[PDB]
Amino acid sequence: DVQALVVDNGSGNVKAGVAGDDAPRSVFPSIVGRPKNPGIMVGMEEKDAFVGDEAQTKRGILTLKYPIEHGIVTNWDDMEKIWHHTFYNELRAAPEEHPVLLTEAPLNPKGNRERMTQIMFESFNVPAMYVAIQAVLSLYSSGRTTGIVLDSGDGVSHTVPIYEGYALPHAIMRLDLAGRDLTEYLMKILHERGYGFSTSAEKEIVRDIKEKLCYIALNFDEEMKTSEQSSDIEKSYELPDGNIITVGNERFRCPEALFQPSFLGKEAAGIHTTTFNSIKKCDVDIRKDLYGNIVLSGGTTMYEGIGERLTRDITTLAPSTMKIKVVAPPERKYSVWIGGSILSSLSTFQQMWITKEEYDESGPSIVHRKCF
Amino acid sequence: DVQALVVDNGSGNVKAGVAGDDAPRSVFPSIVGRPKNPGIMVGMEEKDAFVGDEAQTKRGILTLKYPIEHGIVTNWDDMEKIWHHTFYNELRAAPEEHPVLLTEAPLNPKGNRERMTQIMFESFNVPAMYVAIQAVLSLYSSGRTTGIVLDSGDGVSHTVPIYEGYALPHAIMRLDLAGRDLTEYLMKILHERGYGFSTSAEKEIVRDIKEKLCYIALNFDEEMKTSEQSSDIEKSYELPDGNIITVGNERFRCPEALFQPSFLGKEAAGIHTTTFNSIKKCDVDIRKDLYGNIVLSGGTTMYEGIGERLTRDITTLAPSTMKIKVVAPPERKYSVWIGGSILSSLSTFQQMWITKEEYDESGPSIVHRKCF
Amino acid sequence: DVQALVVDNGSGNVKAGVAGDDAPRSVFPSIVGRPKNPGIMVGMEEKDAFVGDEAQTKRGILTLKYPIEHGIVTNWDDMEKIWHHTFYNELRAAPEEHPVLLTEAPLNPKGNRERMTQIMFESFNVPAMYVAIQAVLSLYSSGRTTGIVLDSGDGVSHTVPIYEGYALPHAIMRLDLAGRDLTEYLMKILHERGYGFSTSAEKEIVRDIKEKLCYIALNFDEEMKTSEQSSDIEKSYELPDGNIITVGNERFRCPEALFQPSFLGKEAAGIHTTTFNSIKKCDVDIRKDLYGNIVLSGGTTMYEGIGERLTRDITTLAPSTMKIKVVAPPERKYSVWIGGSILSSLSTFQQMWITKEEYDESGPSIVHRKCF
Amino acid sequence: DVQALVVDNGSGNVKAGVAGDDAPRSVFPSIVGRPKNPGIMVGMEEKDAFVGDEAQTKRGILTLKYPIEHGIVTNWDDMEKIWHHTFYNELRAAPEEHPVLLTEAPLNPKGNRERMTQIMFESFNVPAMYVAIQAVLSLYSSGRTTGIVLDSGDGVSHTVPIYEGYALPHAIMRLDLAGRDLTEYLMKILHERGYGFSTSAEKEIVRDIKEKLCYIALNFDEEMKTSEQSSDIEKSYELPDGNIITVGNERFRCPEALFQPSFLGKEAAGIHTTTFNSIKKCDVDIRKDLYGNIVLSGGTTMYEGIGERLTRDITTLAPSTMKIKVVAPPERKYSVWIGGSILSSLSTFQQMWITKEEYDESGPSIVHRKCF
Amino acid sequence: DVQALVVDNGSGNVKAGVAGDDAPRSVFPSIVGRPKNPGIMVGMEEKDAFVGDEAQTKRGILTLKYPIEHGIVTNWDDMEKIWHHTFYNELRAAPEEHPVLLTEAPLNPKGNRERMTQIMFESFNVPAMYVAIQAVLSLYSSGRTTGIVLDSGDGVSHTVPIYEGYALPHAIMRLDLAGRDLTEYLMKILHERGYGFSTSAEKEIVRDIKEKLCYIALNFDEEMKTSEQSSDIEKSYELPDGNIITVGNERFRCPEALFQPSFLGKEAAGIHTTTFNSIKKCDVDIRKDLYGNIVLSGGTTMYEGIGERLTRDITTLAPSTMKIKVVAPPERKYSVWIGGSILSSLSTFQQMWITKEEYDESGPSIVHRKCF
Ligand SMILES: C/C1=C\[C@H](C)C[C@H](C)OC(=O)C[C@H](c2ccc(O)cc2)NC(=O)[C@@H](Cc2c(Br)[nH]c3ccccc23)N(C)C(=O)[C@H](C)NC(=O)[C@@H](C)C1
Ligand SMILES: Nc1ncnc2c1ncn2[C@@H]1O[C@H](COP(=O)(O)OP(=O)(O)O)[C@@H](O)[C@H]1O
Ligand SMILES: Nc1ncnc2c1ncn2[C@@H]1O[C@H](COP(=O)(O)OP(=O)(O)O)[C@@H](O)[C@H]1O
Ligand SMILES: Nc1ncnc2c1ncn2[C@@H]1O[C@H](COP(=O)(O)OP(=O)(O)O)[C@@H](O)[C@H]1O
Ligand SMILES: Nc1ncnc2c1ncn2[C@@H]1O[C@H](COP(=O)(O)OP(=O)(O)O)[C@@H](O)[C@H]1O
Ligand SMILES: Nc1ncnc2c1ncn2[C@@H]1O[C@H](COP(=O)(O)OP(=O)(O)O)[C@@H](O)[C@H]1O
Ligand SMILES: [Mg+2]
Ligand SMILES: [Mg+2]
Ligand SMILES: [Mg+2]
Ligand SMILES: [Mg+2]
Ligand SMILES: [Mg+2]
Repeated sequence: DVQALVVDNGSGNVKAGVAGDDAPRSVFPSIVGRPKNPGIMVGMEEKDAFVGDEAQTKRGILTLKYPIEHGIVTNWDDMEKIWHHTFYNELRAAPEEHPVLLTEAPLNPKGNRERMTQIMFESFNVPAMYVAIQAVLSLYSSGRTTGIVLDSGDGVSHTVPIYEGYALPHAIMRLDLAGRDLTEYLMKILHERGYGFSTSAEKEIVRDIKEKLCYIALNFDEEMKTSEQSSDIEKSYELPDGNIITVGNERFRCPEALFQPSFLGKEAAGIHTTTFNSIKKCDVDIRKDLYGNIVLSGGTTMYEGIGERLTRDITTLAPSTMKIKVVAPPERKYSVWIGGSILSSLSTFQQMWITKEEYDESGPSIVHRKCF
Repeated sequence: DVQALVVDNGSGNVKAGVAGDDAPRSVFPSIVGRPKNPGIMVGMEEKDAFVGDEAQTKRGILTLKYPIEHGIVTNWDDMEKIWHHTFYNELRAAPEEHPVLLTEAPLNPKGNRERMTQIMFESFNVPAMYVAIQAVLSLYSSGRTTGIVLDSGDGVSHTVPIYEGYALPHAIMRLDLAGRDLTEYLMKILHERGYGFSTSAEKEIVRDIKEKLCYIALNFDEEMKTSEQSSDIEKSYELPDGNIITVGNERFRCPEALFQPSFLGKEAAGIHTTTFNSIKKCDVDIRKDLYGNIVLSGGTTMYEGIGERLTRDITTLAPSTMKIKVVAPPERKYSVWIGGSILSSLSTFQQMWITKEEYDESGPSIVHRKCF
Repeated sequence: DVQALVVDNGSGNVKAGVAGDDAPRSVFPSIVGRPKNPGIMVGMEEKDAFVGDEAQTKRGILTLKYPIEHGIVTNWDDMEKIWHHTFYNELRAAPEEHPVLLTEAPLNPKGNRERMTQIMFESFNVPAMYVAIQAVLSLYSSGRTTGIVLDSGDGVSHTVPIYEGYALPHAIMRLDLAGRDLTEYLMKILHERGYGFSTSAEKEIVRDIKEKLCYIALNFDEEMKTSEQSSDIEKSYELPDGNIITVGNERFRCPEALFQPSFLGKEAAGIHTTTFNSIKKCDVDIRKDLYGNIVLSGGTTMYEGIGERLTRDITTLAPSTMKIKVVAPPERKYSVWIGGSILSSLSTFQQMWITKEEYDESGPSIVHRKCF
Repeated sequence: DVQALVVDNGSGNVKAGVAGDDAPRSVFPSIVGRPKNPGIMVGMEEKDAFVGDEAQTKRGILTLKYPIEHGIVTNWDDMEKIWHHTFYNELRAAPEEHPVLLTEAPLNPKGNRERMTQIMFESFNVPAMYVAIQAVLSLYSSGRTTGIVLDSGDGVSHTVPIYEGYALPHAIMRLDLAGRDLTEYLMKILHERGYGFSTSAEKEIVRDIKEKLCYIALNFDEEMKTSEQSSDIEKSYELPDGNIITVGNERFRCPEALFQPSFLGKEAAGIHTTTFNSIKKCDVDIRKDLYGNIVLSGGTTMYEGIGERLTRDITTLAPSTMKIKVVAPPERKYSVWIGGSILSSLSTFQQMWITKEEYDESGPSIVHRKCF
Repeated sequence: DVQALVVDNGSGNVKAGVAGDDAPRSVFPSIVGRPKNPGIMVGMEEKDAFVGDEAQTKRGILTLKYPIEHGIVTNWDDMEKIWHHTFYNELRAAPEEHPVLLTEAPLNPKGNRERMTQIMFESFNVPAMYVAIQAVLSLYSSGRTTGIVLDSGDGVSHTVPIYEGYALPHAIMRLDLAGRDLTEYLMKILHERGYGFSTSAEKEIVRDIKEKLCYIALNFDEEMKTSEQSSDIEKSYELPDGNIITVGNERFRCPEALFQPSFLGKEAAGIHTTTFNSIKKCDVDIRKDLYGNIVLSGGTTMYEGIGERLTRDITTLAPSTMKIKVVAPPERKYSVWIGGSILSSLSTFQQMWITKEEYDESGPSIVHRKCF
């Protein structure tokens, strides 16, 4: 039949493509930029707002804003611009002719889903629609039916355990601590070396510093003493204007906040304790199979050395006779989109779409009893 | 001739096979499981209910229920599922071509037999049928014609005396105290060490703890005083998730309730007093031969040290010049099935089958005239 | 003789006072708080831990922890702080010159009693001591000698039937589901309207929302269909910082989990089914008098409309000719303490105390011989 | 006793004195002037550099430079001259006999504070030393233990919330926009009337014009229309050589950049939004007491009409039931020095000084361990 | 439609022409001359004032005055004479039939623009008018949309950065040091060789000496030693009356005041430091494109060797990995006029003219609304 469009709306990036492929076609940041200075050259291309990668190339004269925060849309006018840009400029496919599969985080407010369905049916005029959960799609991509998925992107961290294809909804955990908080913490602790970043366009520089120079230590208190002894911890970075900076402790002190959220001033547990508590809220007869298939998903799980640290911590938390195995596949930054592409092409799935007739009959509230 | 199918329906397990063998082919628990969570992975096998060993393998997501309680069927819709599973999946033999031999406990209501015969003739379309008493089949298996059989399984304890092939029906006794009450009592007294079991799937763990660590003391008070002296009474057990527990007095305090039913809050005599009272309701000229052949059968008689305790107690109750002998054969957990297999293959038994013609002529009430 | 001190140690609150009064003098929460930030103003009070009502007043800079969970002490060092605070700051009475009466839930582990007795004799140097069951003190307060008490506080729900002063210990039931689970369930389902509570200090706000806006419906399904029709179900609440929230279905969906524990993901029966099963494990001659004196006790029974719902459900379960009567007295939140005050002042009770001489002679194990 | 010396080093002025007084003795500008012309009269007193008030009296033949910019020292050789002038010419007290208390802004680089400690111990040979935060001293002076202090001087604007004596370090915010930027902006917008200021001495003249004629409007957009109607907005000013200038809109357009930083071309939020965002990063249970005590401190908060404007803006941002109270006391240009004088005289403080022995033992890095 | 008249009013010269050409038609000095002696020959022409090139031919009997100084008009009666001469004698085109495009320096007083618009609408009766910035027209002429323009003529030096067609107004810098100051400095230092010029007509001779014999050194301190070693530096010049003078160091000491304004007794930075500071006030993401398109404009940039010196100095100031490229076009003395001619002929520009109707409606203050 006709192929579907798979759109993964994250807090940081937008992953989009066509169902049946092995990778998404379009990946661009979810930002909307507006000029802060006046234009004076007659004959230029005057535009009110810039979207996506165009806002990244000319961020020097723009103010940057994210419409999504912690998985929740906070500005629907900019979200609609981003979706228009995705449909007509990046994929170049009419949404009136394809069914659209969307994603969302668990334990979200219901108005988010309802507004999403309403916009998709009344603004873009799609034939069919569906909203899935991101970690479930990650497990679809993994190829298994039993495991606990740890998903961490830019806004939300969450764990979802599943056994033999059955959901354990009372065991779902959610943590509002992700890559954006780590970028802000790094920007804050860079002030100790004498480096100041304040604006929106310098936050994009700090994020690249983080993605290029940060790693996870196997034991924090020992690295805090081994690095203080020599200078082989220090690395250099060249700014867009030719200046050079050097970073030391900040390379591993920044992602340590995933395991000790009190560096940020948050009364919350790390990701290892959250995964352990999510496993312990399941029945005693299924914990043995969850300990062996801990699955990593998202961009924030791509630090160097995260699997060994997680294995060591959960091994310390768990009994001595269990076998803990964390699986960190390559290309796990796109596993949600890959799982959604796999799901939307099954022959048994073609009866779960929300169609235009059911929407005209019942309104936007049907998403609560058809998509879960 | 055409061989028969022998089906021993217990409260706890099903024993099935073909007449002429020395052991039953299929032994599985008599449970029906139903999922309590929603299934979310598209492409899975969506079953409504699980039966037998499959319900035991995935009990972590299921609610377990027994259709038989105290030898009486309390849910016929699930009993029909269990019988279908027994005929078509375990034995893989058409019941339309073999006569079926069923079992039952003595002193049961008549509606049980009538519903059983009606289902066997109208749902499975058997050619012939028969319902026997379990303790009599146990003596068929023993190879003797004189003795008193003490049968104890999961729901019912009963004694039946027989003298040279003749029934003594006024001396049959029945006790509603068996392995399931002992499992519940162990689960109740485990709270003293700080262990809490509540669900249907944890009861199956408590039952295995009981079958692996419990034993019968020769003298209860001296054992209670001796165990308090040292720690050589304590054993260890590993839970399905790697945790370790330790049990002490509970090892012999749990099956002591077979002899002192007041631990459970019941006004009833132990099994030794019941066997004695059953012997004493016989004629004075027969008691000498019953004292010398006391036969044990069933799963609840498999405790270590039960024969010596029973011999000691009955010797104390009986006159000094009688010779008490308890016989506990190995494989006494299948002696009912073995005796039924023996009975269904005798050449003189082939005229006692209830035929389809007699059923169509008189209805399901013929079970009271052709069986006893 | 000298008066006694009555201390009711619950999971949520401490009730303390002197024997002979009609109400306890000190009621404060059972919490220990520790600062999570550094103190910088020189000249301030440097306290390491805050107990009781002082931890509630400054919960903004503290992490709150409960030392008791499900009626079982999990941190004895904090329990010792709470008892010190109770004896020296609230009542201001020397425990060296008063006998102390403590309480406990039924079916607890034995170490919980032994450690309590050891602390009371070795740390506070009391002359005498006693440990009683709470649901029995509730009936002492009721003034009767026959009835079944349903006690429900913050940690444990339990029922105890008693007939003319005689215990029926084989019919005691226990359910690990109380007000704290309902607070957590309300906090979980508030996410649907867009409200996020995560820390220990926000849990204390959710608990107050529950105690101010929740009620029990007579029929759940008709209420779910009726509330969806209009907006007269919605109520407003003002947060400590001036924000306003509004709640709908959550008002009666939260306490419905007392009757349908599957909302929480638990395989267990409601309180009505548990009371019925507790009455049915008694003798047929005593059930008629238990159906007529169902007594309510505890904080979780203070919901508006619980007596009528319980009467309706137990009427549906019981035979048609029985007269079911639920008695819900005012001031039933202090009935355990009132019953203890009554018991400790009887002249016949003055020989049941555990004295210092017996403890020095036999150790902490005497609590299993002199108490029950 | 031996009293301490309290030295408040700002970007604009030096405040110095002796601990125990109610006002600082010496207040002079933090400038170092050098002659730009040759000296020709034989017999004059030749000097290489002029410091403090002498550089202001003869600024006609000098080039003026500030060694401190945005709270960070950019030229240590001139900082040493200023400290020598402060110790030997203004206070006339040997630093070898008194302990010295210094100040600093929050979120500064560490090398700044380390150089301060090193110079104070190796150049001036002090017995003891300490470095505090300015906004905390302002609250010491205010006499409270709860509030948020908005400090604004010549280089840095910062807010620090404090509750019941406890620091909330994750909610500290820093803004690089203060009086010097306002002086430069007024100098830039005076070109519209035809007045041109370029040099350092003319910059001092412009700063004096700003301190004498500028004020804050309650509503900017209405003030821009009311002033365009008449000429009652215009004031006159006499230059050092007898010329007369007149200023209009610039009286309230210049300090409006504190609330709209885009007049300067900065992507940053005003002081009202910064105070609000600093309050909102605290816990919900603490905000009510911070709204009620907002403390102003520094020279840049001395504009007429700042309290009413700040109250109106924060009222607009906050919920309608909160009570916002801004407190702006007289002498708030010296409140940092007064708070430091109070702190350095407490008896409980005499164990927090960094001593010469600890410095010889550990080096300059002990300031990160003993100070915060 | 009708073509426009482009008039570039500099401090030194007037550039005029018609829109659509590649070079201006009329270039004459902006001078007004009045006779200082009596005319005695009867029959001569009795003029009261001479304008333009005629005042240059007979400067021997005239006093010469400039009406414009540092970009500001200081005598409007002579300005009207110069404009009348430009319109009726040089171009010979009626201003009543053509729209007029004027130019101005940035950061000028507003009365200048207002008086220009008033005179153009009330004295010459133009249909439309517009006032542009000179440095922006230079970039219009260069053909780019990104760069920083260094414009230096006779009165003012200024730098304007532009990125992708957007203005950066907070980074505009202005320096009151240009060719006229260099002429006065050369006239002053020529006194060392024995040459004395005092009058206006001799200042016009010193300007020609400067334009014919001055050049910029690559390194000043080394030229001051290399030239001291020989006479190859000496050049000769013939005065209007036949005398011969010779110049040495003055050839490169005179234009060295552009890079060291302290030769003139001025507290200001050179042009290289001013350009660097104007680049550093832009955002870090833009500086890379401004370093590579530094554009020169005006007559004071026509010295031999200025591009290499500017490149060397900016390279020394900038980081080592940036690529600095100064572009010095031939015919850069008319690039402002060429850019204005290009601008006034675009089809999109024909709606930005200030027309007679808007002026009659709003007065001369509309120049602040329609021109930026
Ligand atoms: C990091 C960057 C450039 C850098 C200048 C690149 C170079 C290579 O680093 C230095 O030169 C280190 C030096 C420094 C100064 C003192 C010291 O003991 C150690 C280092 N730091 C400085 O000059 C500080 C002073 C400062 C201002 Br004002 N407010 C701040 C707020 C917090 C912290 C410090 C400050 N400074 C000018 C900045 O941060 C500026 C605003 N930052 C940028 O433009 C960003 C976009 C790129
Ligand atoms: N190599 C890397 N190492 C560490 N973090 C990374 C890396 N690459 C991306 N990230 C972080 O991952 C986040 C984006 O992950 P993604 O899963 O695409 O976000 P979302 O799905 O929420 O849009 C960014 O905040 C970025 O900082
Ligand atoms: N080794 C053992 N020791 C003690 N009890 C056992 C043992 N094996 C099984 N049982 C008990 O015997 C019961 C099953 O006995 P069985 O004869 O199968 O009963 P039924 O015929 O009613 O199914 C179970 O309740 C189990 O607890
Ligand atoms: N008015 C009320 N309505 C409903 N629940 C209440 C009310 N008051 C208190 N509760 C609940 O009762 C619990 C405390 O009950 P209580 O029996 O005093 O505690 P404890 O378990 O310590 O004895 C708390 O969890 C609280 O949520
Ligand atoms: N009356 C006033 N009104 C407005 N601003 C003032 C006034 N007096 C001083 N200022 C400004 O305060 C600044 C110095 O304040 P202060 O806080 O003492 O400086 P520092 O940053 O050195 O502590 C100067 O920039 C000055 O412009
Ligand atoms: N070849 C040259 N070399 C150096 N300076 C020159 C040269 N030609 C003209 N100038 C200087 O340029 C100035 C006039 O330049 P111009 O840009 O036309 O002035 P404006 O635009 O201000 O009218 C005069 O002061 C003159 O000294
Ligand atoms: Mg994602
Ligand atoms: Mg059996
Ligand atoms: Mg209680
Ligand atoms: Mg200050
Ligand atoms: Mg010019």
